[PDB]
Amino acid sequence: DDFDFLKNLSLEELQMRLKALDPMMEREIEELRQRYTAKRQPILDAMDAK
Amino acid sequence: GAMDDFDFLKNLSLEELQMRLKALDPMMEREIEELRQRYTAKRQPILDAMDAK
Repeated sequence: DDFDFLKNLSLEELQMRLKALDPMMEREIEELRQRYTAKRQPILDAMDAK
Repeated sequence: GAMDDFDFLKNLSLEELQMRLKALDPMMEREIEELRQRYTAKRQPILDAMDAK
């Protein structure tokens, strides 16, 4: 925040910026899921290895 | 890394491995919830700018 800059921008530009946050968030969420896949697989494998 | 992690896990009991497994998803979801809140905050100055026109 950042408002002091954003307030000077057109509505179209603000619309574009707000929209850009969605795929950005989704990328972060996917990376998080992938991080947990890396934790989950070896636990499952360890269980199946006994 | 991955090899050291598997080496560690293979020495745990089945009971502790199952506990660790079931703990993963709730933990993941906590992190995702916190993430979504952070983005709510990121949107706010843009939302306010739109509304200050």
